[PDB]
Amino acid sequence: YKSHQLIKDHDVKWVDLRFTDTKGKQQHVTMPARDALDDEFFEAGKMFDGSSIAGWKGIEASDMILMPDDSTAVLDPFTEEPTLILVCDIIEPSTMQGYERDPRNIAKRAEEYLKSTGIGDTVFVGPEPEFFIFDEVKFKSDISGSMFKIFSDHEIRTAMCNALEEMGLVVEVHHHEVATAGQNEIGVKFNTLVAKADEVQTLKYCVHNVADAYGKTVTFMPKPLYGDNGSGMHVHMSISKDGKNTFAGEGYAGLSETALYFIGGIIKHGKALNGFTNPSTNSYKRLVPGFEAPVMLAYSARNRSASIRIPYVSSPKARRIEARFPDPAANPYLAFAALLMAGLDGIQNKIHPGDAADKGSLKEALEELDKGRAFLTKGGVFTDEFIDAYIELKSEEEIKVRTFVHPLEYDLYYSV
Amino acid sequence: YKSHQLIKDHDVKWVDLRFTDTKGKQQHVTMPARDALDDEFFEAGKMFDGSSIAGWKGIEASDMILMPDDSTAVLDPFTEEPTLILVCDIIEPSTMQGYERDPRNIAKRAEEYLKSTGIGDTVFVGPEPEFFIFDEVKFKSDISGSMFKIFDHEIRTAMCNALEEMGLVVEVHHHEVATAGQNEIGVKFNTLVAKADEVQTLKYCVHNVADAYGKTVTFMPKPLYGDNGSGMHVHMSISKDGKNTFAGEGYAGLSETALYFIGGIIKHGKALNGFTNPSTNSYKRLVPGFEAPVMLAYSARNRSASIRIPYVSSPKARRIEARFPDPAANPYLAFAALLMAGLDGIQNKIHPGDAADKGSLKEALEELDKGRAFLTKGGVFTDEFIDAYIELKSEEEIKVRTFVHPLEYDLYYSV
Amino acid sequence: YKSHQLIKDHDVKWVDLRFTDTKGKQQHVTMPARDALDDEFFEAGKMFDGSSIAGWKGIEASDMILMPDDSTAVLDPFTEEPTLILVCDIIEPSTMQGYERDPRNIAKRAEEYLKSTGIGDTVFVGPEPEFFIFDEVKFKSDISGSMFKIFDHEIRTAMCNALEEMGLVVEVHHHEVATAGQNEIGVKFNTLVAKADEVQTLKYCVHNVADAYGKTVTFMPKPLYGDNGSGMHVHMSISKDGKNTFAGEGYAGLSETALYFIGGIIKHGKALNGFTNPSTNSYKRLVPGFEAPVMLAYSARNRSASIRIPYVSSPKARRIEARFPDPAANPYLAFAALLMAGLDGIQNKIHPGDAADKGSLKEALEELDKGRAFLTKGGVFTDEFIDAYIELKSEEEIKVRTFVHPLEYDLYYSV
Repeated sequence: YKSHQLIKDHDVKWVDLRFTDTKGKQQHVTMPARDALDDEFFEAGKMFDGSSIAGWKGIEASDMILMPDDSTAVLDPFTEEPTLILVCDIIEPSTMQGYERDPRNIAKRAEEYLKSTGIGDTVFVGPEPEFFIFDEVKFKSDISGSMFKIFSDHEIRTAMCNALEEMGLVVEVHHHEVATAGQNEIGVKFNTLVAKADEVQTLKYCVHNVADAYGKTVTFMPKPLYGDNGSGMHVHMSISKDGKNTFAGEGYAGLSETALYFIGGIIKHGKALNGFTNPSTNSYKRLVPGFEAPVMLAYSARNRSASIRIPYVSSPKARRIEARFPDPAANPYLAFAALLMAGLDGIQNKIHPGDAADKGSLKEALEELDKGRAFLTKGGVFTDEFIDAYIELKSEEEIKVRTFVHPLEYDLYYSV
Repeated sequence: YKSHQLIKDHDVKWVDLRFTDTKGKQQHVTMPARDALDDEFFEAGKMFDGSSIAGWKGIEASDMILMPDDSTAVLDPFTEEPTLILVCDIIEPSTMQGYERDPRNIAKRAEEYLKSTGIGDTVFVGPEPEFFIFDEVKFKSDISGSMFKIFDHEIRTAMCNALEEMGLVVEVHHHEVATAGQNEIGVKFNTLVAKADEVQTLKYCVHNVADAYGKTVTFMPKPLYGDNGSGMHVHMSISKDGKNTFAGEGYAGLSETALYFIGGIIKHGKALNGFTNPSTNSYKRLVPGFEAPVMLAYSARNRSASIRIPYVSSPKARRIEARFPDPAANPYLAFAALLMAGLDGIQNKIHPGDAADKGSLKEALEELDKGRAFLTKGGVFTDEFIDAYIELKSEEEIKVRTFVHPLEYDLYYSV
Repeated sequence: YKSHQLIKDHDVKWVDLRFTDTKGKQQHVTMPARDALDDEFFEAGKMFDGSSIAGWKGIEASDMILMPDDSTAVLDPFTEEPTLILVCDIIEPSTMQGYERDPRNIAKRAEEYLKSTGIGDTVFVGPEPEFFIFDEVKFKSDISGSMFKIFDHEIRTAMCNALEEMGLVVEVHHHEVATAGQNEIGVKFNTLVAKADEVQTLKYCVHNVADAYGKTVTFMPKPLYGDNGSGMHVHMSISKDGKNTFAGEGYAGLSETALYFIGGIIKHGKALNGFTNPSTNSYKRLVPGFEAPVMLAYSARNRSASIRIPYVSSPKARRIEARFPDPAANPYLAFAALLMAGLDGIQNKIHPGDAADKGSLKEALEELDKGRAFLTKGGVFTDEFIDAYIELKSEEEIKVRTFVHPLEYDLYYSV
């Protein structure tokens, strides 16, 4: 196991286990390093009680065990004292199986389903999340009024890149001022589904910590400012079978019929996917015309308004599909799994996407998903027991947002 | 003796002797280390006068001797000068036995009673205390008005370091699992008396470190109205010659002995609140709508039950979990009362019934007054001590019930 | 109708209709006097919607009418414009009868029942309320804390003048009898319903005058911990055809009818607390060592008895004094309950026993729940009304009980 070498070499004192909840926050728990030396730590896990977490309320979650994944062990740079970071999974103490409501388990099941189907052997995915940097921000809500206010450089970007390197990510490019003041994006090398999903969390954590250390503030929300561009997360994806780029082929822009069926499935299930790729009321402020955001539910190689793009590449080895609509708020595991299952359904049904294009709301998306749930449960990757609770959470948030009264209403109607 | 060795190694100057009173506060005294070098110190104790203490008022307390327990000797981390720390018991100068009103003596007598009964050889118990951390707190009471007002790996790791230095075995450090400012620290379980001493030391260490960092820390069962309270789950089991007597076959692998234990605890539960929840604040926590238990029953899955059986990998780890106790309870007395209720259940083979599936301080005191029968069983408790304890606890109930509160002004001032 | 002549004499502009809710607060509405001139105003009342009021949340209360009582017409002293004040009763539009939950209707029904039973003819009642005067008061309750703080002939004469102008008959004015800030004004006795209305008018007058002079006045039973509370002594008597039926030969010159009345009151005292002490604050007053009574007995000299026989110079003035009630009680319901208890005592000839010589709101409510019998007797009270009242008071008690108070911080914060 990899953890033993690090512990012995750097006399680590504390071990920090981490895991993502349903909403996407990375909860963590600390313990001394004494009990991590024996292999029993990796052979039996540690006791845990997750009943208090939002998506896991119920009797079932009253007793659980955390199982570390030694593949992800690293050392913490920020802590003044040596500390070993590990990711973990949730295992049901009764059945020794991955918990139904665990997004990481769902992603692993999706990978296993693809492997069993045999259409390909692995899947490569790379996201491109943007973010915003500000000097100060305030917000408050109360039964007597609501307010939000915003107050607004190689050094900070270099520090961010250094921190990411020290984590162990392969940075490729850093952008700034590309579209509007305060917006930034850091490129990173692609990877397999689960590993990339894990890496996104580390990216967010390190960005937040560095921005705080420098006295600024950083936000990933889809649209913080009304009159400016939104923050997107494009997703590049491809499937590999024994080293062959299954998508690479002869046709429109060199896509194979397999890739075209993938696109067709994505198009067919696009409306339902918004429940996972845009799980916030803010997303649909971004998704509007007159801006860089995509509008038409179509695929293209040149049209900027299409939601699916075929990037140009020098070699067939690099042929990939690009989805534009997702947002940083989306949970990585669930978003990637939903996209993969939609594509696989399209491939299996050989749904022709049609001619290449040339020349909503959260409530609506949830309603569409509730009835379109058929394909997600295919193969036992997703389950209705989980989909229902997810829908309840998002519906509660939507109701809360919708019922409130907003300041613009006073301007529009107070005098009438 | 361990103390001789420690003093010789670290040229200690001062010795601190500590003991818990009836209310649950660690009183202590200090001496120069020069006198402790004589074995006569451990063979004869030191003169003491405890008549001033709340629960010991009377003729007897005017003359007592403190007997140190060398097994607990440790070194103080905080004191600038080297200091030794020891726990002590209270012995009557007339007849060399523990004073009737000493909770540690009561716990030791409970252990002896279990050993003599022979149902088992030893008992293992592990509590899970919980606490809140705040930045600033104010409160005041007077005839003219009353007021109260309330206002991060580094600090948690500092607490863990302090506990390790004092000699405990930390296992995990939770953080804001349920609500902001709530924390808990797991610790390796042990026997009854040792675990009680460990709980005392844990409280002392947490308070000292939180003060040193400029914060404040409290163990009150429910400091805030709108948030969850602070409980203390208690896991326990009985061992006989290395055999987990509770381990067996049946519901969740429980033995009939364990089931009778549950039945006894269920029967005597109402009386136990006088020891496990000895504060008016406890019954603010014990209400519906929160994580606190509500129904007096046992179940392995239903979290609303007051007794639970956590899953374990091996029968060797079979234990029983009680939910209702609170941090305010005196460790010695609470553990002794729970053990006695379980032992009575076993003795009378009281069947607990089907597993569940799908009050006030004055009331608790009244119930205890009538249910005192089992506690005095075997002579571990005495009616004299029970009466003194009930009388002492009555004052706080009366004072709280008779005082006027600000909410009343809001509700009735304009009427 | 007296309203016509009053309006013609003083060119009144507005008429203010007033009524009382279940909790005892006086709600009111206003309208132009132009409308009230025609008799149809008195014949048909005016449409009203009481659905929002606490005790009348039932669906039926969504459509009601107000019947003004010409007997209560008066002119408002305070208003700059001429204003005419009237009291009103709640009538069910469908049945043209008094609404089941109107305290004034309940009192009228009790009077009618007494008259029909033939035991007597009329009841004379004199209450003796008290109040406290302060310079300033502040109070606040929030998730983050709680707080409450408290900080001569002119004013007393002004209050007397205001009462006289509104038409009451002042008798005596006591100030600082035993403690600073406590005052009482005596007023002539009268019949039940009229006296009940007079009490509301007196409260309104006192509040308005205190506000005008810039101080604050409260009727709450117990505002300060270390000082005597405020209570309502109720003198009561029954007259039949001009004869004081209570006068007679016996202990302190009472008749057997009066003795049976007292016996009934003593027997049903526990249930009466639900109406004579409907506030948690009252049970802070009801404690030993202060002005409040303790023993549930009757005596002519023992001050601790809850029932007293005042010494009088003539049989005509023979009366019974009840000491336990408090100002927070709703006058209509309190008087009706006392009358019903006394009537039951007389009807069952319950002997009170020898004269004495030489709880909580929860308990009171649960006891009233069982004591429905003697109240529902005669049909004056209704089980639906009793259930709604108990629901309101229980909700209030729960709110008060399930809360944290500053005294708890001083007691248990470090524990």
